Amino acid sequence: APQQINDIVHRTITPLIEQQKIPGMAVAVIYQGKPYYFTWGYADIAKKQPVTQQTLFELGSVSKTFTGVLGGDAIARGEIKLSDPTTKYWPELTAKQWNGITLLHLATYTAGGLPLQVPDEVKSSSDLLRFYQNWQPAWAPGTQRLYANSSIGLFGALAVKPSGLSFEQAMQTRVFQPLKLNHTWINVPPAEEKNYAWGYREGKAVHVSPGALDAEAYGVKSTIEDMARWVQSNLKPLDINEKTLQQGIQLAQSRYWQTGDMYQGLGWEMLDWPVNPDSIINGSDNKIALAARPVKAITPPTPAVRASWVHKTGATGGFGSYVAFIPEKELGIVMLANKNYPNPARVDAAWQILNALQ
Ligand SMILES: *[B]([O])([O])C1=[C]C([N+](=O)[O-])=[C][C]=[C]1
Repeated sequence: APQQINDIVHRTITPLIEQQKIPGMAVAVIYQGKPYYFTWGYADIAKKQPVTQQTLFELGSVSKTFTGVLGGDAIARGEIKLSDPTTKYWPELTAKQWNGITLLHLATYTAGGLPLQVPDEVKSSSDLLRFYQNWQPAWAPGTQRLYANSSIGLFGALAVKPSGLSFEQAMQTRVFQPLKLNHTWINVPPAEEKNYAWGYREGKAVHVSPGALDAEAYGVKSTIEDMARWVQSNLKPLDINEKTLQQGIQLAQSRYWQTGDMYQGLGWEMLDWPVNPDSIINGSDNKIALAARPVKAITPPTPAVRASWVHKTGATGGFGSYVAFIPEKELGIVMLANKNYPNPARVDAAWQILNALQ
């Protein structure tokens, strides 16, 4: 890697790993379309296994960007419409409160207060239906944004219904394979287990626990190499061969709502570039990223804007991830760690590196 990139990276990530006590980390910088990889520490502290370009990390909510694009591809295929009522895909949703709640509200967290987490008690499809049927909205649809797994999770489950394929099946065949993400999984197979890094929470080795709508909201596991291709694909969608996937990517980066100087896409979140580091950095803290915030609809949605800072944070009990890219500069970064450390720290490091490369 050019000495320039190599220096900016090590000068920034080294103290980060030290301050945050991160056991292992993988970083990919996409500069002028080409990726450069950096690895540090352990994937397994006990067995002294190093982090490599083949190590699998839990992406946590970065998975939502995959769900948004899969949803965007289904729209391009004409299988679903974001303007459709949710009941069109789940007729059993009889509760009257589901009246004017569209797939758009679900995908963008603007349904009216759906909870951040689906209760652990919800284990069956019947449990899920009861949960949603009994849910009492706090606000009218399209008025407030409340980051929620139960919102985008449902959007993912419903978006694949017409296709007759399971969520994992549709993700693999419509997104993973066409993009050559051959080491990206929802369920890591035995053959890949040895590359599955351990997450660390308070010194204990952990992996994400099974849960309702986990695949759809936070279940993807991937390597730094596949994540770099993921970013390349989102930077230059017009270079993707699949027509509907190319369109789906563009739809996920469109701006449907605005809150502060942040815009909500499908999974992805955007800000105008150049961007005030404080705007992102401070907005990341899980005290502002999860809170209730009024939204302004952008009617009609603005098509993917090249001059944007597109990103998404993700975390599970033992992993912390972050992705950010600027289409206009063909610049991007991916940071995967097996320790869930503060979001502001992630955004700060990402900004420093990316700002330095223009
Ligand atoms: B995402 O990482 O913000 C996220 C993830 C989970 N999870 O359990 O993995 C819950 C809420 C948000």
